[PDB]
Amino acid sequence: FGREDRFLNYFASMRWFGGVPLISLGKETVKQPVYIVDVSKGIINAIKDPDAKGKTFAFVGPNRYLLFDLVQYIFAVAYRPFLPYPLPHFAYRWVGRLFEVSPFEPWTTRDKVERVHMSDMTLPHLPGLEDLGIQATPLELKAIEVLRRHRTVKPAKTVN
Amino acid sequence: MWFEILPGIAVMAACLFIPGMATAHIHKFTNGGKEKRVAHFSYQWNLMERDRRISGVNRYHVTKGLENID
Amino acid sequence: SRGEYVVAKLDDLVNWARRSSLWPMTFGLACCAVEMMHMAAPRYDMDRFGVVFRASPRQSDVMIVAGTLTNKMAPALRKVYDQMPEPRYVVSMGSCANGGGYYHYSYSVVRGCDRIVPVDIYVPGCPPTAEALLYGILQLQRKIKREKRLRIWYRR
Amino acid sequence: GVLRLVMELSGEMVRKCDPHIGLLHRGTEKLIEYKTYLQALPYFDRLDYVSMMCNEQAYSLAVEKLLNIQPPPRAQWIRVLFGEITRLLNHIMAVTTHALDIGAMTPFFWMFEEREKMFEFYERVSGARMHAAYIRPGGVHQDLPLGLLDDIYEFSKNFSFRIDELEEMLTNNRIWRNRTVDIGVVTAEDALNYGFSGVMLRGSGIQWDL
Amino acid sequence: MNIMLTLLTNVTLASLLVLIAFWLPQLNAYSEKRLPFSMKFFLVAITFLLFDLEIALLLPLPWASQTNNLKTMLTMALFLLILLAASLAYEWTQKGLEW
Amino acid sequence: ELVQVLRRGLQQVSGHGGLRGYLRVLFRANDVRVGTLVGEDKYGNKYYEDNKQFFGRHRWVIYTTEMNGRDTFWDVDGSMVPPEWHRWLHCMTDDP
Amino acid sequence: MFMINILSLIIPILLAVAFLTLVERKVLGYMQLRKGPNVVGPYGLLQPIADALKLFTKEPLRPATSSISMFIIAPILALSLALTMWVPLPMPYPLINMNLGVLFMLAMSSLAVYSILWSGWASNSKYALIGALRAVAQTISYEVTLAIILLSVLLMNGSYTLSTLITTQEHIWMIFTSWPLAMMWFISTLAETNRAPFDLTAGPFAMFFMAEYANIIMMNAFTAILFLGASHDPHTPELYTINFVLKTLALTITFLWIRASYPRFRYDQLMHLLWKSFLPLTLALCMWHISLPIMTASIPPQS
Amino acid sequence: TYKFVNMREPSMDMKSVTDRAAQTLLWTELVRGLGMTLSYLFREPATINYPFEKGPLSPRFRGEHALRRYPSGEERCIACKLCEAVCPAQAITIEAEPRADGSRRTTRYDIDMTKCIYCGFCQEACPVDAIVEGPNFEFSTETHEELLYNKEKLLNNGDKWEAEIAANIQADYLYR
Ligand SMILES: CCCCCCCCCCCCCCCCC[C@@H](O)O[C@H](CO[C@H](O)CCCCCCCCCCCCCCC)COP(=O)(O)OCC[N+](C)(C)C
Ligand SMILES: CCCCCCCC/C=C\CCCCCCCC(=O)O[C@H](COC(=O)CCCCCCC/C=C/CCCCCCCC)COP(=O)(O)OCCN
Ligand code: SF4
Ligand code: SF4
Ligand code: SF4
Repeated sequence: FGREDRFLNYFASMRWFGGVPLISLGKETVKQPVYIVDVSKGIINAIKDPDAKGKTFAFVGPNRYLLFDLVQYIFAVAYRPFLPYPLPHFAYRWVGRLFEVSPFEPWTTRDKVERVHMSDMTLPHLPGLEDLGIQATPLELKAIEVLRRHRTVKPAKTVN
Repeated sequence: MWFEILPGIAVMAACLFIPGMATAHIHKFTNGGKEKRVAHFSYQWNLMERDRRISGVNRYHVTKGLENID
Repeated sequence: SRGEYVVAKLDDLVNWARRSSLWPMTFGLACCAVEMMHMAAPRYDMDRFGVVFRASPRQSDVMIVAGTLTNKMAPALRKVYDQMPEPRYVVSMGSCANGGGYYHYSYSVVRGCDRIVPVDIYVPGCPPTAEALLYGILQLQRKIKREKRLRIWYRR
Repeated sequence: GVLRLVMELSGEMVRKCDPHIGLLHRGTEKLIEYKTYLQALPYFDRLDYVSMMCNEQAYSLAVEKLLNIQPPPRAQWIRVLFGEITRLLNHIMAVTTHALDIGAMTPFFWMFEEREKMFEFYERVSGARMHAAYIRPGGVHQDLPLGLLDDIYEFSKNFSFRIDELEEMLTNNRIWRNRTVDIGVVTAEDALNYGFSGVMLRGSGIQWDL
Repeated sequence: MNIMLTLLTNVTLASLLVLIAFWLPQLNAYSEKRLPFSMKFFLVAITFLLFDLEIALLLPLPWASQTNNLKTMLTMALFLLILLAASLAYEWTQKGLEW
Repeated sequence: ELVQVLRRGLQQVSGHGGLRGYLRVLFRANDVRVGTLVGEDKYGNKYYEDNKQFFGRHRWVIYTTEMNGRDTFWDVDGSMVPPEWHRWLHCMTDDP
Repeated sequence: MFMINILSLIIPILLAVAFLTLVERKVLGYMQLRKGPNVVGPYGLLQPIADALKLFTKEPLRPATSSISMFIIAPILALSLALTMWVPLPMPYPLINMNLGVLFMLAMSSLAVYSILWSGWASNSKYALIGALRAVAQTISYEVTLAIILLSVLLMNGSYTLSTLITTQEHIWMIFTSWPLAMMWFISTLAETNRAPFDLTAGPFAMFFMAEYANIIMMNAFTAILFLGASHDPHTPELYTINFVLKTLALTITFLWIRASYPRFRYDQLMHLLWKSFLPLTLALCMWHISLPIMTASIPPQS
Repeated sequence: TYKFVNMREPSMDMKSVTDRAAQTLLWTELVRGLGMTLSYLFREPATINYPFEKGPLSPRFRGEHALRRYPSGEERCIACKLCEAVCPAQAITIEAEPRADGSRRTTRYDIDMTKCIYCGFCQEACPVDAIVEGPNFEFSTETHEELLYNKEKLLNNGDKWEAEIAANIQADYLYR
């Protein structure tokens, strides 16, 4: 997630369709957002780090969130009224397919809706971002930076 | 020189020629080759309505001549 | 096929439209601006090329940096660049704007306007002559002519 | 040029006017301390880039006074001639830009044609249109080309008509008079105290010309 | 009917051409990145409103000239214009037209 | 009078090789003046002069349509002039 | 065939406006010892087309905080009013023959200020709001004297019908009967359209620009109809159309000339100009033109 | 001696007052300005047809830099570094060593076009006229890097412009 990131921006963009549709009201999906600067610094340090030749890293954020309250926080920062209505998984797929038609880059795709709904895995065995000497930045510090432009406090609860 | 301004001006003139002329031609084509009848004051409107009824083709422009007096 | 032909023709039309009317906003920072105003003078007549005289930033197409960029002025120039509609270009005029020039080793001078904004055309000289600036503007026109957006979108 | 101006207005009236400068501070005076005198000469072209050879002349006079030498008479006559040409250039710039800001905008072109001719004179004498660096602290760099005085005479016998056209456009116009008359009135004592010079003094009746 | 059709056509053409102008550059992808309350400006609007009312009163003059009572209508029209001039003069002398 | 200016216009049309050449020069150089041929360039540039024009317009160049490797029917520029004709064209000398 | 008539009225005005810009640049350039656009097209003839295409292909900068409703509505109103005010005009025959054509045009011109007000208030800026307020005040101020001068002139016509103006001026122009009113009317039309010396203030910007230029052309055409009467022969209206177009072109070129010839007023200076030089003279001449037909037994017929 | 610019007193007789009132009411000076502009329209413009026509120049004109060579074909530069010393903007960088035949020649001769002020001090400081500032001015560039000249670029410029450069030096060397 970042300033020119789709994920923070993608949720904010929907407000246009009035309501926000989340499969199972977003109650069965957990996410692990990571800051863009953190990933770039991790890549730089991995370039610098000599023993990270054949290793595999997992860059994750500090806090896990349910989809519903994450979208709620995104809409709260943007000062946009938030209405969430459950949508059938098959119904959601249909909308994505309709969207997929455009010559121009699509707002959403079937793979994207399915991908967003899925909860982020957890791989504690893989070396993480902290092994590269970087402290992951919480989304609460950069939410205002990303979402100030979407306008014209109460951080979301995390699960660990 | 200054006459190089004349082309664009000419275009404007042509663009300003089209509306008025067009109206006149349409007024000649819709009103049977004559000037469109103006109707203020509600008396000219009565004259037009009387003309429409007399012709029998439901058109004010068609004119019934003396030949229709028997 | 016809799919490439139609996008090629439309791309040519769009490029001709964009390069046949370039509306510049000019930062008259220093002495380079005086030659700028001589390119609008009757002898050279920038307006006869479709290049309008002193366009507003809200509807400008090309940014001409004419003069020294100090540290105190750089944020304002960056903001003005950020306030431009997307099909925008920057022309760096003169040696001070190109690389700091005759105040390169100064404590209060940006060593080239390209540290702040990307630059499309560099016009050399101190100041560059009116004809030299006209040559640069014409060159920018050819560069715009060479670009191709619909083709890239088609092959992508 | 480039100016930031912070002002407080009570309704239409300007209660206070504050200019913030330094947007073109390049540190010329500190850079001069790292050059020789000849190397430091071209900075004065850049100081007042509407009147170049006048700055050249001032710097050359200072260096000559410190050196206890004097230029040859022909150099001095050339200096005064090109200083008067520079004065014509600067006054054209000033008047036409004043009118342009107010809104006339036609004499700007009318007189920048003559300004282009005077840059042709500069280029013929020095090889540079506006930053010649011709006046050196020992005289001038090069002698005039053999056909320059004739062209200067030909130019200068036609300029009075251009000034007359400018006056036709400006001097008797009621809009221009209403824009300029009784605006920015300064008293002679205030002008002398505040450090004014040139026209800003002579507009208040002070009889002073260096 | 004809006036309604003409107004509808003008509005429709303006709306369509504004929409195409506003949507043609939105198909291609880009970066996609107080109090003072001056009092004289209110007096200008109020004076305009009052003079517009008096103009509304003056409007039936072209038909007023065929009444057979020409002396009375001339007297009343001149009276209305005199009071309009008097309103202007009163607002002038009370420093109501200053800046 | 007016007949004479029309005659000079017709002479300009006839002096460019007909209507085809007239349209060619009008759309390539935005000018239809005719002058004495001063010289021909080894790259295809033609140089004309007319001393009756005011200073600045008394010399001009008609560019070639194909220089070293590119099509130059439309994309002409001032860097295509060789140094000798560059000196002549910029009035740095009176001798071609 | 009323749709065809509407389209044949509405399209040539827009083309005329596009070409007017070329003429304005070209006329000004030759007045400044230079040329206008003469590279894009044989004589700059392709310059308006390139300008239109570039402006229509350039990104629109929506303020990201403004009321999109009024932001869209204002150009719609501007274009609609500008195109509507051409309907009443008779060249020689009007598209719509109104009894109160002049009054209808007055009402439309009165509406014209809502676009300025909405554009200023939707701009989401204090300074643009102040500028819009100044423009609206100037517009209402000068439309007052426009209305008074217009009724004073129509007192010799006998009605508000625009066609009757052709019958009134069959022998002599109206400029000779009352030139001072024509002078003040010309200045008031200059000040209404925010034209020099009164010019104190991608897609929607072009929309407003075409609206303003169409208003300029329409104002000049109305002035030519009102004060420079062309002789109309019923069996060949093309002569009247040619004369009317020539006079309108001359008046528009006169606006360009005045723009090229003068400096600009201050705001308070034009306020003082109107309220202390035009209004008293306008009222005095209105009294004079009321009393004049009665003194001379020269009252126009229609009632 | 001094003159008064605005020390006139308008006459107060009836004819003068009537003349001023006629000026105020009929806008006579505005018509005079209009007439000046109208007359000025009907005269030939001063615009030249660039790039097909070019502005006048002089043999002294300072343009793009070039390194010259002798008629035999050896370069005139002897690595004296006087141009580098005199350069007011420090735009010249020079490195030299003895050539394989023992000649005194440069191995590096760079001029930064973006630090150059085009003053011409370098060409007048040169003892052997190795470096000159030629007549070319139409060398605008799309990147900052191509405006950083090395010895090869300057030698190529000299070989490219030598004819015109030599002609200009022949025309102007008797003034130097
Ligand atoms: C009625 C329906 C309208 C729909 C929308 C379209 C709007 C109107 C379209 C008409 C626009 C006219 C375009 C004509 C431009 C060509 C100009 C020509 O002169 O350019 C030459 C050729 O250059 C380019 O190659 C021209 C390419 C232009 C496009 C070619 C065909 C495009 C037509 C497709 C239109 C279909 C629209 C479909 C969507 C509705 C070279 O000029 P240039 O180099 O600059 O200047 C050099 C300056 N010199 C000579 C002094 C040195
Ligand atoms: C015997 C029976 C006759 C009855 C009596 C009738 C006699 C009429 C005598 C008087 C008529 C003259 C009235 C004309 C309007 C005069 C208004 C006026 O003079 O106001 C000016 C203002 O005038 C202007 O400044 C306007 C200039 C705006 C620029 C426009 C350029 C002018 C040239 C354009 C050409 C005009 C074309 C007119 C005809 C148009 C045809 C449609 C005063 O301002 P200041 O001089 O600054 O002084 C005020 C401080 N005390
Ligand atoms: S680049 Fe040269 S001419 Fe331009 S402002 Fe700097 S010193 Fe002056
Ligand atoms: S012209 Fe002047 S600034 Fe440029 S390299 Fe030569 S000495 Fe240095
Ligand atoms: S002054 Fe001349 S010879 Fe000496 S180093 Fe410079 S270019 Fe070479």
